[PDB]
Amino acid sequence: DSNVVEPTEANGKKSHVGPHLGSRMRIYEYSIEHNDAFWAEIARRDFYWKTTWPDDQHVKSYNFDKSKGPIFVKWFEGAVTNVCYNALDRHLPAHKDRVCFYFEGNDPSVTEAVTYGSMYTRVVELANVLKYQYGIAKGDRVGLYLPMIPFAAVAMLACARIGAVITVIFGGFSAQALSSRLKDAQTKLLITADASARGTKPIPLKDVADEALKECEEEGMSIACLVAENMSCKMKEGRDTWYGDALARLTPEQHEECPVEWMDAEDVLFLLYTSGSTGKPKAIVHTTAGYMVYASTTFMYSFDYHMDDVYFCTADIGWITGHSYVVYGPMIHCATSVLFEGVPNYPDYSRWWQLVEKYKVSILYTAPTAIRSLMQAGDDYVKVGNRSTLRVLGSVGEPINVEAWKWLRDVGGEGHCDVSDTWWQTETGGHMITPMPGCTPMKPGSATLPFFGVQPVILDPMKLHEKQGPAEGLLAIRAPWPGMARTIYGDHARFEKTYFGVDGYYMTGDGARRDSDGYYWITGRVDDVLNVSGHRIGTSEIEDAVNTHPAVVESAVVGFPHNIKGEGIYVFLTFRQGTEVTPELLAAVKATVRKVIGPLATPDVMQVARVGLPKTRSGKIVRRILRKVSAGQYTELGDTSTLANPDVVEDLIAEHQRLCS
Ligand SMILES: Nc1ncnc2c1ncn2[C@@H]1O[C@H](COP(=O)(O)O)[C@@H](O)[C@H]1O
Ligand SMILES: [Cl-]
Repeated sequence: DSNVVEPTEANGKKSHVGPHLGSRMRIYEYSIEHNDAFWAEIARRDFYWKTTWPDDQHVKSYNFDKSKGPIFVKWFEGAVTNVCYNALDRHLPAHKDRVCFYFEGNDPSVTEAVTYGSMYTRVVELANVLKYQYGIAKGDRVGLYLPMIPFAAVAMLACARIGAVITVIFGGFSAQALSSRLKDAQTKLLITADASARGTKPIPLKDVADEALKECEEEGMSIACLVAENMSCKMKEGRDTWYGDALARLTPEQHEECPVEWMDAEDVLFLLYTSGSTGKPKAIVHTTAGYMVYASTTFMYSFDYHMDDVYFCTADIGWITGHSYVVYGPMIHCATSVLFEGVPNYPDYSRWWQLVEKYKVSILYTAPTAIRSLMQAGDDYVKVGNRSTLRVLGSVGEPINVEAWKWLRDVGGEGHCDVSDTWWQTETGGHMITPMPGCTPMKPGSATLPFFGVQPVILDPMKLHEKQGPAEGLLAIRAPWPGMARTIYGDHARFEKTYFGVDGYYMTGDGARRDSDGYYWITGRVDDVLNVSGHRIGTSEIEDAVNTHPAVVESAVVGFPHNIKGEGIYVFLTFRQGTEVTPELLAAVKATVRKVIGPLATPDVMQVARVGLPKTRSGKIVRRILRKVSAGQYTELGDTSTLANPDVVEDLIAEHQRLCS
């Protein structure tokens, strides 16, 4: 069609796959019909195994059909490996002088080029601190509450080295949100830093961790804390240790060697707390062999990473993108990457382009919310940067519309880049539907074709049968892939209910359209999870937080279209009778949400429902009406006949118009 953008000739010549779509389709066909042999060949070619699996013809066992028994997936059972060894040791000594991370702080005077050789030293030191000073054993859980600094990667890899299970808590979560994750994961140890900075905003980390640890102790836990020096904290005697002091306890040889814990294929690698449609965030569990292979193989092909490329992903390790596509995937393929602690607008909106030109970045993986913010700020901030080295631009985490896609390619990338809009989720471990540079014609707004080994389908929402050819409906995956999450920590029943409700399929929770070229167009979540600036958050978590303010009776949270964030957070709420409502009181309710969850959950609009929320006669809030009001779609309010209090509708519209929103 006329909306197709051809891959660049240069990227076709460079591609690991080939210069034409036929090259990709040749491998894809093999990856489906010889699925086991394909993954066995990739696994053997691209990774170190202490022990290999016994049969190339049979590297997966699984059940996707609840009627036949428990849902499960296993990949490479019988194999033995280690993620840290594949990310680091095996690249030495050959690549000891290769830069692993070009680190830059929020402050542009803070920089460091960290080689693979230096990463090895840093990781063996920390691994020995964990083993010998903290007694961290295989399978123990370790919480990370860290900024995007080299130590964050060191910490993830040291835990992998000794077979500990990490759970990374995004540094923007509050103390209450951190404490909840440490309690649910039963962490023995929290690794944090003194502090960070984001633009002009100080980011307390250890001071926040102090309140989280106090809450955990009141609950009967005992959690030690190791604190990296990044930027004078109150350190609790016996509980808290500065990393410099822990390092001083090491013997000389503990700076040089640390034994690798050789892991079985299905040993747990990390727990990542993720918001769902109902209830509190649940920990998605990823194991070792399948996830290692999948994250790294998607990194290689979706970005066409070669050794002469320099890579920059703008995502935080607190989310799956930073796990798969900042630390694990890139280092396993010996990438040279940019590691950036700061924000795109500090000191000003040229900052990311200054990084691109300084480090000769050729592959940039970022998010549509960031792109849309750069678009609003003006093209002069981009055009002062030399972007000649860019050849691949990637987008993750939300739909991108045609205007932002075109701006990314033709302004940001000067019209000499391919764009990889990658669709995937925390639960899928790595990319699932994505272009590949040089071989895949792009349609702006489409994720295009499935990754090797991936079989998506479109299910009819009513019959729940597959639809063939051009079709719209529920996006599902009909067969296993190595990167799939294996369970929800402590709740396999919820895992089966949420993702395997239709026998034979992994259900994504997204809607999608497949077109006549087999390209997929993801249309968004079909449940009650919001996508706020790329971050998924459940409406009921925000509602509960709002309801903890003592003046609040009732609240309902819905998403609404937002020209930068994609989806904003809209709060309808009612206060107790006789409350005097001021900008300050609404500010206090907002601050309560930021105390309970964190700034990522800040309401964008708070509308006071003078007469109450629209409810049925059984007392259930009719959220459909609230979604339509918050979006300004007054003609599509829908049925009011089931409301017990139909008189509230007029006020809700009039207020919304007043706020505008
Ligand atoms: N490329 C994309 N296009 C559209 N939506 C996306 C894309 N990538 C991720 N998403 C959305 O983000 C969700 C995954 O969020 P997360 O688990 O944080 O990665 C998906 O279920 C989609 O709703
Ligand atoms: Cl859920």
